[PDB]
Amino acid sequence: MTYFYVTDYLDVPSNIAKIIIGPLIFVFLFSVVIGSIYLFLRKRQPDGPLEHHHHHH
Repeated sequence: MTYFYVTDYLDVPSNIAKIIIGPLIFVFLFSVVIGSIYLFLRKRQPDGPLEHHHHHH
């Protein structure tokens, strides 16, 4: 009755569909955080070496 296992190699349950997209859902959650977080990333201008480097005033 080992054939069962041998047949498991020729069958991909929906579990692969959750293990396939699931991993991405994680990446999407990471991007979503950096997104709302990015907002605060604009609450500080690049006071790098000397300012100016512009034209208008």
